[PDB]
Amino acid sequence: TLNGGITDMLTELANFEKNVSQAIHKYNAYRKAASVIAKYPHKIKSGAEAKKLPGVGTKIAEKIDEFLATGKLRKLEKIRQDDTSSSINFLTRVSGIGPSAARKFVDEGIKTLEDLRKNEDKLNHHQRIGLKYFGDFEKRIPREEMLQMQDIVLNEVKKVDSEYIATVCGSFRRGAESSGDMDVLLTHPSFTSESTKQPKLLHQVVEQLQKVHFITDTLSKGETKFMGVCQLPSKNDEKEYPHRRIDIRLIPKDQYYCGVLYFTGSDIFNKNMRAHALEKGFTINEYTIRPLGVTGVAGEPLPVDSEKDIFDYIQWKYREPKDRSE
DNA sequence: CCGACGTCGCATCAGC
DNA sequence: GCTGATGCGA
DNA sequence: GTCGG
Ligand SMILES: Cc1cn([C@H]2C[C@H](O)[C@@H](COP(=O)(O)NP(=O)(O)OP(=O)(O)O)O2)c(=O)[nH]c1=O
Ligand SMILES: [Mn+2]
Ligand SMILES: [Mn+2]
Ligand code: NA
Ligand code: NA
Repeated sequence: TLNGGITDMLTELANFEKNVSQAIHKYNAYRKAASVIAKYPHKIKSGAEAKKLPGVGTKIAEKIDEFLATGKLRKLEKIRQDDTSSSINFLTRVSGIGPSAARKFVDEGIKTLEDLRKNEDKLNHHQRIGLKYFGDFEKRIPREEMLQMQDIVLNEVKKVDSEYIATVCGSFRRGAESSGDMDVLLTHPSFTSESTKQPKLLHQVVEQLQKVHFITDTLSKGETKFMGVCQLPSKNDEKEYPHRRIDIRLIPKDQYYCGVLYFTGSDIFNKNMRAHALEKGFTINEYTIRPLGVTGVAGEPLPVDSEKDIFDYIQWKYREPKDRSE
């Protein structure tokens, strides 16, 4: 938290450009700058010092100078005073509501948490559940709770088929002391890049986790990805645990390492790694790493037998999951 | 200066 | 219904 | 908004 005030300012600017301006690249420009300043191990004394970092240009340098001299940013101060901005920003915090839906609700006058509650018939399913657990969905999850949830998921998955391998990724695998949610990568021998010898592979798992009342709600559900809600059991007389977000991703067994790399994160780490792969002439997704031909068309999947091999191709020294928290 | 900015899964909709 | 775009999300 | 070419 050496430069917490600065990275907060940039994060807020990033949120504004995303939710209000709907300018996704500005949003990522601020996010990158916030990220690169975050891992910077010096208390930044001036915007020019910060400009030396890759991802910090003139406009941000000027804003960091204003922030360091006053403790505030006049651009952010106005944005806060704007009703439309403050309204749209708030609505996007509800899962299922993006910038588009948030702005549309404001046109109708639906702009508060109470407006949403009286207008439930105007929300889709995802948004309704997002409103339902709006309170719970902003609480963090302590690692102690993540360990409990992990115990249940891995065992419930073992109870359906002993060949299911489940791996908790995301910030948990990065060794975070707390997580925003739980992320589960899933592999079964029947599902490979060649064939899907058994249908409902993800469905059976989800079905099981619902049966024991772990999974309580579903935001979206397909053949390879589940997006929903989970909750820890509470002993007698204790206040219930908050409902938590859970993502489950079924990825082909032979493509485990590309999947586990992607799911481990962080989102910005994946961004910078895949952006570096392009400069190196490769393309990385959750499945394979493919070379780029003379044209720029993805070639055939190069062989991968560890997470490190992916780093080897793009000429990166291996970085442990805890060193990827960007 | 200026094109390019990771990559993909699911829900929802317009168009046929 | 299918296909492709869009919205929102991982 | 930033940056490599
Ligand atoms: C949202 C997002 C997800 N991911 C794939 C990798 C992110 O690290 C990851 C897990 O998603 P998450 O739980 O939404 N993000 P996190 O696990 O790094 O942070 P947290 O635990 O929710 O706070 O999933 C991306 O590659 N880019 C993204 O923008
Ligand atoms: Mn997570
Ligand atoms: Mn997640
Ligand atoms: Na810079
Ligand atoms: Na949202």
